Amino acid sequence: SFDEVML
Amino acid sequence: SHMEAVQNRIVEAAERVPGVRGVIHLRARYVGQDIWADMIIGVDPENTVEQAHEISEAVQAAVCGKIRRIESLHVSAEARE
Amino acid sequence: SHMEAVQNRIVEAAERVPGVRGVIHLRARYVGQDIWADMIIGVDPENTVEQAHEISEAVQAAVCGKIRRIESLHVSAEARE
Amino acid sequence: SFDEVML
Repeated sequence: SFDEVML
Repeated sequence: SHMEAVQNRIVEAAERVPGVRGVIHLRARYVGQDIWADMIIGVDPENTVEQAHEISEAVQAAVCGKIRRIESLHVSAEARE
Repeated sequence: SHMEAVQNRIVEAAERVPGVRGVIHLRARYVGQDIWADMIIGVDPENTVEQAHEISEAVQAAVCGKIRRIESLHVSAEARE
Repeated sequence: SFDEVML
């Protein structure tokens, strides 16, 4: 996901 | 790392948009050869919420316009000065 | 190929310099992770040779300023229109 | 060289 990408 | 060069371009593109008082925060990541990024810009505390939204959308268009590998960019605004 | 993206940036940077009437020619190559490029710009045939030299130098500075991987850039000018 | 680079 986007939030998951942001790590 | 070639990510630093991309981050510089994002910051410099955002900073040329009227009403941007600096980039408060920027996180960028690669998803394959695309960039996904999340940014916070500073704005005049006395701007309206609607104006801050407009400046945000302007940054989104400008940054995406200049840096073609960006496929997702979220911009939010916070008061600065 | 990521060279196309760099070539677009060079062309667009040159074209924003006052007195540039298009990029006539551009050849770019990698030397390691640096770019070496040779460009011909169009200018007003009625400009002086000295003015064309000034516009060339302006392009060189602008393009190198925007595209940090460029380590050698030659710019020459030819009449256009 | 530069001219040689230009291929």
